[PDB]
Amino acid sequence: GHMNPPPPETSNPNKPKRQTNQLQYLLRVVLKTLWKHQFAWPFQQPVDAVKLNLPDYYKIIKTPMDMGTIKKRLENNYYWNAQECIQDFNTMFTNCYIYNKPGDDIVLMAEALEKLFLQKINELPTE
Ligand SMILES: Cc1cc(S(=O)(=O)Nc2ccc3c(c2)CN(C)C(=O)N3)ccc1F
Repeated sequence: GHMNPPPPETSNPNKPKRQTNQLQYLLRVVLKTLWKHQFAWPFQQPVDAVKLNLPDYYKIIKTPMDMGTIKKRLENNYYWNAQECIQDFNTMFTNCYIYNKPGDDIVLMAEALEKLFLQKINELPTE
């Protein structure tokens, strides 16, 4: 039958990780600002291709990422540096633009969240 893939890991004892003021800002300011946006909801958890009737999603998107995963990674101090976390946000946005049709509602939502994201990481503290 239909199935979702296992979600991205939010812990890995053998991964190198650190706490930095930039990673604290990425949770406290960036993630928590985007999370409260009226367009956040499709991005707050891994895509449930079964319940959302998107059977092609994991045929097209092979590096899934979502803000639920990013939130848990930040809370778990999973990252080595801010760049690793920013890369996860960028993967999430890129996947949306690859999978969905330009001008569709999901793309308008991603565009609005990405506009905010780009503003917020411009005020990333110097480490
Ligand atoms: C805004 C919106 C959402 C949904 S849905 O949430 O019910 N299904 C859904 C439909 C498409 C997507 C996603 C969810 C999530 N996602 C990250 C993505 O890239 N595409 C369907 C139509 C639609 F216009």
